[PDB]
Amino acid sequence: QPMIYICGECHTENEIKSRDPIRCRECGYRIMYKKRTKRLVVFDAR
Amino acid sequence: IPTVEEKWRLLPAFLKVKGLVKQHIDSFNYFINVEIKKIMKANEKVTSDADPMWYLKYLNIYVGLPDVEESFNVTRPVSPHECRLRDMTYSAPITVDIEYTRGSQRIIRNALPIGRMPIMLRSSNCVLTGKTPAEFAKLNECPLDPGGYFIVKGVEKVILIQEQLSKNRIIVEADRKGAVGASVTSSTHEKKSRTNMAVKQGRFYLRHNTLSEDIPIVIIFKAMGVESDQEIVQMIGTEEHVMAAFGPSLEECQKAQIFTQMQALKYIGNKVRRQRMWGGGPKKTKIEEARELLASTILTHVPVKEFNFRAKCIYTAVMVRRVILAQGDNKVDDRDYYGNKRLELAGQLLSLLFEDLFKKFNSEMKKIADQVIPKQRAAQFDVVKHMRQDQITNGMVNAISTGNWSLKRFKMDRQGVTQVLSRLSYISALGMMTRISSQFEKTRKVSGPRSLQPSQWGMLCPSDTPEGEACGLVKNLALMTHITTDMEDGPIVKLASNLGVEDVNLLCGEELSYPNVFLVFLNGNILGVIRDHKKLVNTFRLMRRAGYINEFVSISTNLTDRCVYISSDGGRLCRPYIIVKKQKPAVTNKHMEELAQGYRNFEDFLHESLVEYLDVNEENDCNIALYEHTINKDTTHLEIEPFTLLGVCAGLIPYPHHNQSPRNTYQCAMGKQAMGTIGYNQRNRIDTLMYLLAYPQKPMVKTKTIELIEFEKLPAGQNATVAVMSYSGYDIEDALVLNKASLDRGFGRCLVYKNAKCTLKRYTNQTFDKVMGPMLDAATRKPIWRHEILDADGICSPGEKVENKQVLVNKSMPTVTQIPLEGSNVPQQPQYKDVPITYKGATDSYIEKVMISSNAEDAFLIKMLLRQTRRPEIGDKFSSRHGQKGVCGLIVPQEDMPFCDSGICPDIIMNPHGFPSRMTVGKLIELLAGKAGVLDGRFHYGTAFGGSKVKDVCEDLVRHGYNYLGKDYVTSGITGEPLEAYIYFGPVYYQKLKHMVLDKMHARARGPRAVLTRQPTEGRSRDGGLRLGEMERDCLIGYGASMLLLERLMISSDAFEVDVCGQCGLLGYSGWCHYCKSSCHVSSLRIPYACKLLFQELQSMNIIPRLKLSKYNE
Amino acid sequence: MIIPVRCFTCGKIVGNKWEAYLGLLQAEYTEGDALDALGLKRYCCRRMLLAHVDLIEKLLNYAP
Repeated sequence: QPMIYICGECHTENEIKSRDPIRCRECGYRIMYKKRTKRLVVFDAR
Repeated sequence: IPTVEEKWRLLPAFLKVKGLVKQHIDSFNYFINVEIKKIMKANEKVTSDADPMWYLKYLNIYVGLPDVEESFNVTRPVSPHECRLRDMTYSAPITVDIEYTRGSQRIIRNALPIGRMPIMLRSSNCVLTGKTPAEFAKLNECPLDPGGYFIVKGVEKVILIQEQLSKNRIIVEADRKGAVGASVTSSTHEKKSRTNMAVKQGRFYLRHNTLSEDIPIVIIFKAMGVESDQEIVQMIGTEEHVMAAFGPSLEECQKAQIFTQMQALKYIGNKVRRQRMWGGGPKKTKIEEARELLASTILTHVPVKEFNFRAKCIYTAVMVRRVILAQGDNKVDDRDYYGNKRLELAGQLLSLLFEDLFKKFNSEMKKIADQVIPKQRAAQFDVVKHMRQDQITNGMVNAISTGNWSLKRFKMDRQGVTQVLSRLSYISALGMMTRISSQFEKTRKVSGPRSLQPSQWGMLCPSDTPEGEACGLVKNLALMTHITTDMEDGPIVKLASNLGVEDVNLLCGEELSYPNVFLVFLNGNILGVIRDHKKLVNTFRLMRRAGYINEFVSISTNLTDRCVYISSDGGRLCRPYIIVKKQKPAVTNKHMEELAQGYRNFEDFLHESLVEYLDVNEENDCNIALYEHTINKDTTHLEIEPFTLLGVCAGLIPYPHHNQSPRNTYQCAMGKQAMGTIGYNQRNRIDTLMYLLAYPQKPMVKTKTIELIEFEKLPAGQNATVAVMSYSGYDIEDALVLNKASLDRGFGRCLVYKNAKCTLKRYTNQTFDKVMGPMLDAATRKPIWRHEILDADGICSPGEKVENKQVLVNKSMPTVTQIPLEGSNVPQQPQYKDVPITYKGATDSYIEKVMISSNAEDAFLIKMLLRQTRRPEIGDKFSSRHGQKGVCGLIVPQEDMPFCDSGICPDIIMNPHGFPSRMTVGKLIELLAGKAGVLDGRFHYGTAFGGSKVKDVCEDLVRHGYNYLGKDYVTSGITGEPLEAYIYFGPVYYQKLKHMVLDKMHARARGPRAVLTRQPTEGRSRDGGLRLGEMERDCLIGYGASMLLLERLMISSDAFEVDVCGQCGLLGYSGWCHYCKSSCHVSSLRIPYACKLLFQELQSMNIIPRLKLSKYNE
Repeated sequence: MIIPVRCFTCGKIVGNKWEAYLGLLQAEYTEGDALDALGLKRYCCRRMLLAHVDLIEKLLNYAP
């Protein structure tokens, strides 16, 4: 249900679930970079 | 314009077509190009012994390029990313057309893959040649990567270059006992070893490849009949000593008997050991003296390739005369001389493997053909059955990966060749490349070939040595030193037949005649007679120097022996040199306005006798000069430049003049691993130890060879203000009071990445396929620090401080929980023993990238950028550019550090105790050209054997307001008044190495001795900590206190008081032994489990089992 | 990769002074005098600009 699948070769998102290997829309491009998330990570600024 | 600038701007002239790495790519380009066709010439043509002659015939095998060009990346074209992330390999099929001599006549010429060539990255077939730093975006890669390394399952595997001695060449050593003429020849096939010996008090014999015993030479000369033994002796020599010394052998032969060939050679006809192959001679029952003489065509086993045996005769008769070195006690010929050592190189090993894999595939095809005779069908040879295609793939990849060029035809199962590029920067990315590795060196700890011989001034670096075991045994081919692959011997055969080199079949053993200088060694191949060396050689030079034969064909004229070689074969090192023309260098002081701007397009300084290519030998002839400024009018060549013996990884020191040699060895080791900016890729890629910096700074006392590397766009160390100052007992043995408030302001971050690979397998029967996803989602941490921070889908977390053994990724792991046979039916994936992938160290990482990189099989990787910004702390590693590797002793705060008068307080602090006993005076100067190059805006050079002297720098410091000496006038923070003695300052360039005190956090809670392997926690795989090996417990037991040793014994690993004895007792209970509860045999003895394992493992291998006790009491 | 906002051993603010040199290297002073018209009168900030490598541009050339 999420869309966390960017492709450094197809700037578009699928998250086609399991038993569908990777293929970025219309291509192989099996090089998914996965999006970051929305938690308010805290950094000591030192 | 001047006399000088010409010779120091030949570098970007030759460093483009054949430079510093490009020998790798040149060799492998040729080996893709033509040598594979050469090996194609070993066509099948034998395959149909019991057949109507259905031979195959490769029409034209090219690396994906018979009639094709775009078959150079045949995985739907793929960059090195899509090969360093998806872990795939480069692949170009070695396609070919075949020429069935078919009896059903369908001569089928389809392009058939025969395997795959793992293409060297950036060869003349890759997609990274002839492209701009803009085209290097869609291919994700830097422009300035070294290039030349392979793609092995996502791992960069370079090929170390070996140093295997020359073939085809006599080796006339001189043992302390006797002479040894050991001509270890070859034919590209095997290490044939037809050695002569000064065996027994003037008795000459041949330890041939096979022959069963020692064969007296005069009988050997009979075997190539020169039966008029007068001819033997006159050929060997004509003086007194030679004749007399050889006499004993002819006398012994005659005393045995003197026969012609048809007799006295059965004396070697049966005495042959290659007779040991009685079964290998199935046909040709014709086997005896005449018949090992029929098979004595291979009893060549040497470079000389004739059928009338006069060539082999004269070869043996120059052997026999260059083993008797005219009382061979004063004459010595040394092994380690780089005219002898010829570099076999990445491409050459790949050429061996081309040969051997095509021959192995052809042999298995031959076997299938020789068994398929009963098949009355067309597919005796057909492509469909011709189906080992794409399995030369596996052979090549196994060779490049395991480092094993496992062979049968070439007598070498070599292991230890290929390594992984140490991408800690692009400095070590080169240093790893352009590395030459030693070889046998019979006893490698006998340090004869360990000190650097003067015989490659130039061609191998002076200071690139990894102190330890690989000193003088791994070598950086560190500069201008071009390299030769192979030639054609023909257009020297022509110039020999012309230029006054006779045919040796026109003369007899006149060959002891001092006017008759008669080494003519066309690559070992036989010899050439005619005199007048000092014209043949000189006109041959002055013929290749004018556009004719290719400038690599070195020829030595030695006069101690009658040496005139023509070495036109591979493995030769080289170098360019300026032609002096015997009076004045032929560059005429005005080639600059052609050397730089317009024309003399380039390498056309080789078609004009202006600059030329030497070898080691030809350097042993010529008479070079360092500078023009001190030519003395007898010099043949001129040095282009002095600073190219110090090479690519080693010419990083500023002013390498002034340091010792040890210090530059230290630095040229340290500088390799030091944390640096891997370049331009970094973020697009995934790889383990990407030890970045965050605010790097260019060098500031740089060298003209720092620019040429291009790796001054990618500097590896911060550029640090620095004092020379002794703070308080922590500095002492090379330790550094690095102030905080510069660690705070960002001096020397780190961005230590690491790499987790969740290799999500698939299985045949049961499936990992669908089973991804934790997130139980209990109350506490949704659900728990097991699965607290993953995500909606349990895979990724791009940015969350995943901490201390949380989950980075999990997967229920049902691998074979269904038995592959007709086993349990219920395991249709309720049987998951989940296998978490969790581990970490004692600090927070930050998941920065998540990768589902999936090759063509769904074997899901999970590549992950676990970045850990471990900024420095007391203990971290520094280097200096001078093998001056201090560590952070203190970390002082800003306000306590001394401030000069302007306001400058050090970042680093050294104390002046690393210098006077290391004598790096290449550092008291780097701090002159830093502080003089910034205070003025300049950007200075101290280059090997050039640089910028102390006087001009001193005057620069004067102009912007300081000493000649650049020694500031500091007051002390702690108390607030002037230091009594002044304080050195100015910019240094501190590198920041790997190997910190956070990657080196290790400790062990307990160690028991187990039952599985019955071991304590030794080394790794149980914990970090200690390992009391040989010398460690050797020290432990050597104390001198009784029950200190007793305590060490009692606390070593374990001291279980288990019950065991000899009288009806074994390793069992104490109170009531179910083994034997005799109730009188209770022992309860302290013993580690190791002795019990010895008991067990020696139960199989019978040995006396003594067991008894004794009283501790009176 | 980017410009240190502070001269690691001085204190002075720096990051404000890289899009002036790329406009003062084309008025074409000598670097030693583009770094005198902006304030840097010590060792420190002269290092922190003369020595730095703006990998920002080349890296961002292919960021996505």
